[PDB]
Amino acid sequence: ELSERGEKLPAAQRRDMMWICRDGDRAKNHLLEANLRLVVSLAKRYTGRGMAFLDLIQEGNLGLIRAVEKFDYTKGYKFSTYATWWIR
Amino acid sequence: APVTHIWYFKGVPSRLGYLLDLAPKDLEKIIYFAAYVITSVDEEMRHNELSTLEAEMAVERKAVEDQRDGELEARAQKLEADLAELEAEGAKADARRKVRDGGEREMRQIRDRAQRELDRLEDIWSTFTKLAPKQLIVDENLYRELVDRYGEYFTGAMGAESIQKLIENFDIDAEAESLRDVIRNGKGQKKLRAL
Amino acid sequence: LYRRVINRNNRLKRLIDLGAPEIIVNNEKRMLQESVDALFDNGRRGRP
DNA sequence: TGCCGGAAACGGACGCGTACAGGCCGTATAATGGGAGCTGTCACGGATGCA
DNA sequence: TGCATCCGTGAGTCGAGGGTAATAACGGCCTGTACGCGTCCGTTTCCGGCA
Repeated sequence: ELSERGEKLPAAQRRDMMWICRDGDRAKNHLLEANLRLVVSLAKRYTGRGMAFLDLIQEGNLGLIRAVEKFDYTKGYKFSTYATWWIR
Repeated sequence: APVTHIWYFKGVPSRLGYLLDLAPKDLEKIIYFAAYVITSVDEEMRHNELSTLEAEMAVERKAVEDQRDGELEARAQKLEADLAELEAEGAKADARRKVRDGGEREMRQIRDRAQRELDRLEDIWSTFTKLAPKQLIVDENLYRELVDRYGEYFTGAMGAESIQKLIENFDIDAEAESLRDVIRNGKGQKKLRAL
Repeated sequence: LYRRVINRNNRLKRLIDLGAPEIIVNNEKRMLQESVDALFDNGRRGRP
């Protein structure tokens, strides 16, 4: 929003906002790497017909990515419950 | 993303390995995302920043040893407190030294951890100062630490893209001349491999 | 084999332009590499 | 009998109103690292890793 | 430097022979595709008169 027709933002303000923007991505990747185990555990049982185990795993991580994009904390539910639906 | 042809990597003689002077096992590790490889390294920047990087390493080691002697003095204060609380009340002869032995063991494990960190920093610096192309960097953690501490002075990837870049930065004429010199001058196994 | 190659290439493209961690991206790249290897010569390396 | 010269349905292009075919999205307690099948040939050559 | 380990390759010839493991399932919508009578071109009988 503030890039076009905006203002010359202060150096400290701009660096802090860039830092939090980077930290959001860092946290997202951290959560993804942490929760790949749920994906593989859920995909362990869909093998044996058509697809390969690793292909099922990859589709599982795609579903987990969408799950973390759509996930929210304000409802007080565990992340696994919401992620299972998207992975499946 | 690029892929590598299976014929020239897996076979009786490994053609990619023979061309790049790489062992087939290392080549498999490289092109199967099991080990990083250094695509290229700079010489002038390393040469003229060696002094300042050594100074930075010395400063960091001085900070770590300052933390170490801070731990030593904290352990000394703890030992003084244990002496005050044990040599002033009624306790067993072994009981008044149990806490001393425990503190000694904690001090030993603290200095052992410090020695491990010192050795880790030493090997990181050694592999940075002896960096060269066509060198595999196992221990992804070590590679990541080396990258974040020394993002410049070199570039390194892993996989088919890295192999493609390695082939890109290759001089067939110089390689042929070097191999010709080796086949003229060397003897035995080196000459056979050169052939 | 061609279907596996195409599927893994497309999935790699989707992961790349979506933005994925290096672990997943490298795993998908290895998937594509192994699929191409199987297409060119099945059973040459690993389980056929 | 056959031919002439149009005349009767049986078929290519359809707005229209409807059928459905297929695709996308989204689901809230909790669940967090595989089954798995193999290894009864024999001679040859060669490349590789390690003592 | 020698030694073991491993990998890979080739090891017949002629008929007889053909179809398989493993689960959330719905709303809302939406755009696309189709396709069923009617009037046109056109081709197989029509039938009125006829030579």
